[PDB]
Amino acid sequence: SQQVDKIKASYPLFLDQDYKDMLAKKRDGFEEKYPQDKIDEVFQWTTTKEYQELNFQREALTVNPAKACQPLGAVLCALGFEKTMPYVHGSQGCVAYYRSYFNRHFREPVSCVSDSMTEDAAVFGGQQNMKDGLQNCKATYKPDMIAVSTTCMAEVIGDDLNAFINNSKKEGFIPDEFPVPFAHTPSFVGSHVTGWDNMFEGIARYFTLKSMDDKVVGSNKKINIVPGFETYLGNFRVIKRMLSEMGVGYSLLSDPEEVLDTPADGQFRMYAGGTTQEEMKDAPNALNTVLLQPWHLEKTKKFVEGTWKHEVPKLNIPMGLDWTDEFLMKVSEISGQPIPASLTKERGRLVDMMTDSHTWLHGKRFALWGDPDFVMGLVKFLLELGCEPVHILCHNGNKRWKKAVDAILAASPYGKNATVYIGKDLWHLRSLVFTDKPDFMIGNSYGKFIQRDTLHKGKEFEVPLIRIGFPIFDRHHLHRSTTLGYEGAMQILTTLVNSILERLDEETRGMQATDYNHDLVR
Amino acid sequence: SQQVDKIKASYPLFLDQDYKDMLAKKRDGFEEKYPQDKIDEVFQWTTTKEYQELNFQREALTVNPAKACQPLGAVLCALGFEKTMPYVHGSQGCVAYYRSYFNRHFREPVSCVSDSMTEDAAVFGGQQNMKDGLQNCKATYKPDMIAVSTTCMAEVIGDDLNAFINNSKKEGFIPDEFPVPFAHTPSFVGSHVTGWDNMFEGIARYFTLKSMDDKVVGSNKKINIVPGFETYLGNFRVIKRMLSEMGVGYSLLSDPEEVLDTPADGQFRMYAGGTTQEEMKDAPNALNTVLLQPWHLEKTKKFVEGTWKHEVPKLNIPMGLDWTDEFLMKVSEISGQPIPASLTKERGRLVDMMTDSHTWLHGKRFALWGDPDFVMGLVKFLLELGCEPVHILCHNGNKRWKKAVDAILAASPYGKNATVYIGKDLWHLRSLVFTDKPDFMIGNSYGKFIQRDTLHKGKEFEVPLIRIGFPIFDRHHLHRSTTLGYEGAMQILTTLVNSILERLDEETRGMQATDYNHDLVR
Amino acid sequence: MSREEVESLIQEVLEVYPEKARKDRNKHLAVNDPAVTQSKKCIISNKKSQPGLMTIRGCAYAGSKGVVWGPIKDMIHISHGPVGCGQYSRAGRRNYYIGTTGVNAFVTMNFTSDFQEKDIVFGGDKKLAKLIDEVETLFPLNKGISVQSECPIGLIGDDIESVSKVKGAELSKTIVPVRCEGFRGVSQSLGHHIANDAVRDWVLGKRDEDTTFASTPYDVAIIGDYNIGGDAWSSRILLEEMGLRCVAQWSGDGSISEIELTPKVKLNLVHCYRSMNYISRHMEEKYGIPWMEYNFFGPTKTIESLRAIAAKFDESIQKKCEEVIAKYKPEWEAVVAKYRPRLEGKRVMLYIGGLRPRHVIGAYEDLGMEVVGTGYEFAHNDDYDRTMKEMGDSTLLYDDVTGYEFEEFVKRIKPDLIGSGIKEKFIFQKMGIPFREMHSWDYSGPYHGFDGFAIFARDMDMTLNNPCWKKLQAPWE
Amino acid sequence: SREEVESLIQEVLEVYPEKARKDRNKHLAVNDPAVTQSKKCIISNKKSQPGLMTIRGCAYAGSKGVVWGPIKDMIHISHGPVGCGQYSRAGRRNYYIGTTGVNAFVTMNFTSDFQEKDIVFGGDKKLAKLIDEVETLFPLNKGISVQSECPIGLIGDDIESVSKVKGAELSKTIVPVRCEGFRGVSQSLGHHIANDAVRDWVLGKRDEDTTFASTPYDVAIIGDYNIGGDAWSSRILLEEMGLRCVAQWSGDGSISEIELTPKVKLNLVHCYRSMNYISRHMEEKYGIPWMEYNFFGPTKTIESLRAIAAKFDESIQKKCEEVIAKYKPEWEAVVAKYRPRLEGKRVMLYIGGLRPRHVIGAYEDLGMEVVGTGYEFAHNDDYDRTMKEMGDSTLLYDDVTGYEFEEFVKRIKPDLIGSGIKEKFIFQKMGIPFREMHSWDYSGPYHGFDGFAIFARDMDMTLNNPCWKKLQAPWE
Ligand code: ICS
Ligand code: ICS
Ligand code: CLF
Repeated sequence: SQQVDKIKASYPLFLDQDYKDMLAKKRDGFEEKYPQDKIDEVFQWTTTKEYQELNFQREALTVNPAKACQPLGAVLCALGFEKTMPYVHGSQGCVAYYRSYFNRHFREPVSCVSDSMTEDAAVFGGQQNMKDGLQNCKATYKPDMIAVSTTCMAEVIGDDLNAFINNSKKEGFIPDEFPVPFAHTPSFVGSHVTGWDNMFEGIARYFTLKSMDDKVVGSNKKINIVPGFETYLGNFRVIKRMLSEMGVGYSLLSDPEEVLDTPADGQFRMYAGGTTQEEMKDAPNALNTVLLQPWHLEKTKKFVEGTWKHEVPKLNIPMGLDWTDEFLMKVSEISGQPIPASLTKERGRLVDMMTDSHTWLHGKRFALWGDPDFVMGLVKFLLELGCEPVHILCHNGNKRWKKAVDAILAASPYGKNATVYIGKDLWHLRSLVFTDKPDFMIGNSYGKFIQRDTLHKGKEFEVPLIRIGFPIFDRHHLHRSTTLGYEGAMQILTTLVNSILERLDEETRGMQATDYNHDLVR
Repeated sequence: SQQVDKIKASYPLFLDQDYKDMLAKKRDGFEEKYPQDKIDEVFQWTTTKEYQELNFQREALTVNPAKACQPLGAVLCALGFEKTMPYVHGSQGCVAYYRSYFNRHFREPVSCVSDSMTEDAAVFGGQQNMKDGLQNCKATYKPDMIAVSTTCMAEVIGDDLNAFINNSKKEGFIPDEFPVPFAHTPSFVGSHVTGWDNMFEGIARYFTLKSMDDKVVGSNKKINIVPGFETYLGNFRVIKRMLSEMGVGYSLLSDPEEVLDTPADGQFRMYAGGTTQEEMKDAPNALNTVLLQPWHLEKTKKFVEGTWKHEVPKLNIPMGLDWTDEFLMKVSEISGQPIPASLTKERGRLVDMMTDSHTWLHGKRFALWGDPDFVMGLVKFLLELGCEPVHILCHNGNKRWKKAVDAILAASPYGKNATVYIGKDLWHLRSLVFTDKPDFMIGNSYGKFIQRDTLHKGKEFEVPLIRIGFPIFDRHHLHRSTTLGYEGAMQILTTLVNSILERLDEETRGMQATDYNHDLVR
Repeated sequence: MSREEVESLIQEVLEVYPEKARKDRNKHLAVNDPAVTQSKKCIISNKKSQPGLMTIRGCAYAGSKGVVWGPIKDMIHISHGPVGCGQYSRAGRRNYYIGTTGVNAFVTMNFTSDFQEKDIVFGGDKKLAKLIDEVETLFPLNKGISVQSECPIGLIGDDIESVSKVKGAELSKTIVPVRCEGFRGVSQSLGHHIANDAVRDWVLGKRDEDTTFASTPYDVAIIGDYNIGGDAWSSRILLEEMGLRCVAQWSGDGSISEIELTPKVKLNLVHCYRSMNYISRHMEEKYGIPWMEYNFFGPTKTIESLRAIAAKFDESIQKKCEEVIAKYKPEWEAVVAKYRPRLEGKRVMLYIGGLRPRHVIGAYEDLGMEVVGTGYEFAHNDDYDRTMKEMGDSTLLYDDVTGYEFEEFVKRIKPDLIGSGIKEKFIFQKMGIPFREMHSWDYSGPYHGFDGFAIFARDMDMTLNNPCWKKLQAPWE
Repeated sequence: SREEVESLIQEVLEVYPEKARKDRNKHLAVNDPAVTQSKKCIISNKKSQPGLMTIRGCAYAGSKGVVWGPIKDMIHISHGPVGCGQYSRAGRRNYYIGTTGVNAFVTMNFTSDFQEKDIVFGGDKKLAKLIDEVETLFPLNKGISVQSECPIGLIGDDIESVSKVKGAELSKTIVPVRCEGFRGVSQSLGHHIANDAVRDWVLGKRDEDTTFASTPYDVAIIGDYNIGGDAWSSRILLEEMGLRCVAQWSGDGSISEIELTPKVKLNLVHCYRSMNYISRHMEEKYGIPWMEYNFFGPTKTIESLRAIAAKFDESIQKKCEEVIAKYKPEWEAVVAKYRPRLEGKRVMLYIGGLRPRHVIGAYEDLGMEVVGTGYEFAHNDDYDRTMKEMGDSTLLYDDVTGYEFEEFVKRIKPDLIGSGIKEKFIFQKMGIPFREMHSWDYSGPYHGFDGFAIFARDMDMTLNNPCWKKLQAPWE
């Protein structure tokens, strides 16, 4: 039933007694459900050290992964170039998912095409798909460039992207001069971040490999910036803002901030902003190239050093205090610009906030996950705040990376109780937050189901989620946030201390029970 | 007892069984406490319409006010001028409170002096206190200006500030040319925002009244901006940012953003930034003067119009979409500068966020309080979001202001269930959120005790607090936020929709009971 | 507005295409007249997508795993292949259920074999057998496993059928191999068919020789309601108020035992014809169970459906039918009285999957709105046949519409409201056109039944009449 | 040290005008072991010099904020304009058990919100109407106090007559308190005024009522305002020792407890400054002895428990040693963990009237050294007690000015400063770890054995925090 002036959605509609009785009759009559006492017994078992040991012995099964597949990152990389259409050679179901995935995170349109290879092409290849796809794409959506990657069907059957594109030009389907960079992006290798590296290296090669002879390192006095797989608008903006403040000439290679944030002014803009073709062509003339997320830009680095002859600085992701300091100092050395008073002051305001909030942050225990560069930066900053990152999970991390994080932990007293996990998933993490309970989780939206599980054991066992990472689907507009630089550290600091204080207010809100500690001032 | 490896603070220490038993025996032995059933009965009664009617019949008693006294606003105003020491002629206990109040909200030092009048001065006045006070302050803290207000003791005994200051100069305690603007700031008149108005007008007249012969309206090609009582750093910064983006010359008169945010770099800076004496001296030569919070700048308005001969625009506080639009268009007309593409895009990005989030905002019911201009701007923006501001409380509001708000409500279907209250306090508001329960409260930290009260009736009756306003003491660094302009509208929108979604997640987190609606995507 | 207007519109839009694409897309675009009743005389459907035109379609894995099998709550469904497909489709579809997730129900979890390159080179059949054992150790209350094949499985020659047969016998467990590789077919549609056949071959006949179920004359099954936002619950409640016994729901909030019980019912009630007509035809041929199509969108269709269903039974059911209709009459009448004045005359364009592009028209008309254009991602001609009886004269029809086409149609027709999917929502909001998601219900709903209609009306009103839509143009522009 | 410290003092005082300099010189001294009469080296409890940014509050703070405000089942009216009650609403963590708004009212702000009409015509009629409204809306309150703000005495109001007339009409305890902020020189006189009001209007209520069943082990905790639970973590030890704590003045205190206090056998005074007045009175009138004690740190707490137990019989002295043995392993573990991390570090304190000396023992139990201390509003008898606690040649400052405190810190360079909210953010920006020693920085309790563990945790987390290494940009 409904009352017209107070209409109920599914919650709380289905709590009405007639729906409750209906659902009980459905269960008892036809679901043949395990009895509740057995459900309770198994749930408790899933929270034990015994279950955890079986859980970590898994070899073939993955449950609730914390990674996606390569083409997702090739699409995001391609979106960062001016009037560029991402184009995934293979089966169309993939592109629907890529677009919807980013749609839900950014709450924006996401343009991407497929060439719809089917059972036919699985045998004789997708050459005809490429010819008609490119011609169709260019005519219909008028990109200035089409950046081509592959779905796993195209990788398995072995389509030769280079040949197919050259034959499309040879046979007149697209102009010889029309730019069609490409990269192979097999989903069964690496993860989404690997696709970003592969796509970017492909675009860099397309515009510079055969034109190197007139290039001179440093002749344009700029510094190239490669951001990597990045899903916070604020992170593109803070980098451009800090370099502009320093007076540093720079080129941000793959810059999607505009196309991921177009205004609602009465017209749809399929393309907006982005790195220009001339910027890619001219990049070898830069003084150097800085990789903001080096642990998934290894292929790009080889090409930048091997072909452009740049000496890429050894720099961690600029997250937290020390690593932003190191970023700015290195940029200052390369460019000859001094760090200006404005950035020095911003640094000191971050430190001020640390002194103001250290008493509530000290000793707080965290479980966290994400991509490797983001995770290690979050770890570094947590140590700088006097927090303990006890469970560090990076599904798509590698041994060399885990060694580097383990060395960061060893250099601080706040790493004494921390462990780094690679190749583990969020069902592994669920066990850890039960057996070795932290105070909070820092992670993406998939963590909300872990918080749900911990609460079911008991309010005192609940581990609240703090949403930082990708994807965030169940809150609005956090993709506008910042995690890099002093600005990003300030945002993270605020989110953490206030998540702590929010939870303490909840636990002390009980009248005449716990509200003796419900302080007005904290 | 304590476990050394897991030390407990008051919460949860006193939940240990031995502390619980001790407290029960203290209660039963010596407190002569009312029976718990009697407490429950009275609590239930305080949530009823019958209680609300007695509550609203109060004439003499005020409970949990939502205002402070004038000198607090005079101190804040004075802090916005370069190397200026706020000076409150009167009793010293007031200054301790003013500093501590601002200390806790900004988490920053707050410099202010008293001249420590005692019982003896009630018979012979505070002249000698002023003479030694000004000399001691100038020598010890080396301000370039001392801005003098009064405590209520000085007002009652009737000290003539103008004469006392003139005699302090005549008798040689401070140099004749040393600037000592003053304002009488009686706490039994108006509220803290009145103190801001009085102080500012006092400073404006000190620097311009006797020098008007020299002035020509518009000759410096700038627009004066008077911000009023403002406790968000981002609100000073956003106004200056927008005007700079427009290429508009401006003078922000009273600008404390630097002294309330100095870096932690190893030295304490008693003063930083601020409006210069030259800017006040030259202010009559501006094109015009814009008042960002006109409903507590009436005296200032009469002086800028009566003496500077400026035609103050009829503008609302630039909060929300419509009123930021109106602000920028009027600044364009005065300055001759077009609204640039950057601000047009930012506007459309705010509108895009509105379209993205409107389905969770629509129909949400809010109780809210604060100062008059802030409250009416919050009302306006809420209506623009499709939200219903059902309980609008402004303790220090007046009839003319309430009429303007009632007219805004009457112009929108989302004002159909709203009531504006003036002269009522948070004990009045407590009753309203029980008898006509809203979904959320928007207010300062004193609202946490209302949320606690509502939870005690039942979780289904709880009204969560969303902290926007002044003072915020129980969260860290929200004073860095913005509420004006498109930037501030974006921040408020994000906070509101995400507070809604946080609460929905809490109510749907119960496994097998309500988590059918614990959606990953919202 | 006029036919000639629309026909010129179609020709204008197609001028941009290369020759081959132009000729193909023209066959999937039509303006219906009430005179032509055979969809096969005016529009082509269920053909391949043209390359590079940004179709809105998904794949057979989405239709099998995401649509039909995923919602079955007490089974564990393996996304067998690389890690992508299961991640993008984890909890994206709001097929609601009651359970204890991770112990006895598993719908919002993502199980996957996370293929690496070694699995491409040596095959994944050994990994799948090991994965099945790990599942049994760590999820002992699961009541059956399904294997949802992703693209590489069939391409590298794996034999998941052999694995499911061996492991299922070894473990005495229902293990369902499903060959829903994304390169099969042309859309989600073939995934439906493949999934229906997998139910038939591996699940549906388990109790063929069983006689322990206590049947009644009023046993029915809800076929093709995936309980989006609770849609099936707000339907089930009405059927049982009418005196029927709903033995099973395929597959929203569905259990495997419900599925196995369905051959014992008296009537199959088919909501989504597209996804479930295959298994419904099988059950009539094999078990003699008749099936009938119904429609619970809006009070007009819901009342019509209740009476048609009640007419399949005796006078007692027909009496309770009118008692239900009378009980709910004042409620939905109050909804129309409040919201129809606020929506009347407004024009709607729809683009959805395989059912709702026609099934929701009645509910829009119950609020005085007009559907001036509609289309499907993956419908067949029998769907379009049914669409011509619902749509008004001279309205625009589009099959497998391209992104360019949809934009250009909207620009010209200027509908007051668009109802489509997540890949479309943010395009048209930026154009200043109110948008409602008509797959996910924009995280609202249910929309089925009388209780769903209230929410439907509330939702169309809140978005169409929202104050944001008059703010897109800056006052100085 | 001594020579450098006296030179420091004179160098700092050169900034002042002549008159301020001559005065402030009298309020700054260097501890000299052979000088035990503080009246021979420092003066105190004098008016503050105008314009030098004293840290002191007023007599309303000492009465309403400190003594009366914590009494939990009474309603306290901030009688006057709106400011004073708002700034002091729930700023002090005097903790309590109650149902706020129903039977307890500590964190609420009741005020008469004086308008100019109340200045012109007087506030006595408004106060009588206020009392009636309080009675209607808060029926379970067990008494009302009227805390006078500056205007009340200046305009000639007569709150004593209102309290007498309304108290009799309604059969209610209504306490007029003349704690106007222009009285005295600081919070201190507010303490005295408040003590005298308890004496006059509350404490003689059960004078000849003898229905309470006394025992030989009845005591009262006098001068513990339960900051963060300080009084509860003291009470538990006293009752583990076999004593019966009849009353707590006034943290978590009820009016009935206060009224029962003339029936106890011994008054245990923690805060001498604020409650010695009423303690002396109860000794003069009822013959109840009083003693000073100290529950900061294991050494002082053990010493106090033994001294208190010596006032009773062997049964209590036996239970005393039982408590000392129970908690021995717990506080030894705290010392074993935190003393190595704090030993040798030097501390400067500036607080109100007790803690600037009372916490020295706890610091020394962690191997730290208090190199400077001072009080906002202490008297010379406090400074007498301080010289016994402080080390040779340490710096003592009375009513320190903001400028003095900053300049002393810049020269002495302590590792830690313990002071108030108006001081905290100054010294953090100078790179000096700071702990609030009024509010406990929203931590605590710090009293007793359980409080020592938190105190040590807190000093360690701040002193050794990683943020303090980061003040300086690597490029400067
Ligand atoms: S199954 Fe089909 S696309 Fe019939 S694949 Fe699709 S939950 Fe659509 S129009 Mo998403 S044939 Fe259901 C559908 Fe309709 S997922 Fe849902 S809304 S009624
Ligand atoms: S009462 Fe006094 S200033 Fe003895 S007015 Fe003050 S809660 Fe201080 S040094 Mo705040 S004489 Fe208590 C005090 Fe000490 S408020 Fe607290 S910490 S032990
Ligand atoms: S059409 Fe469909 S969704 Fe596409 S792959 Fe094929 S079954 Fe799957 Fe999966 S892992 Fe990633 S997203 Fe693709 S490239 Fe391979």
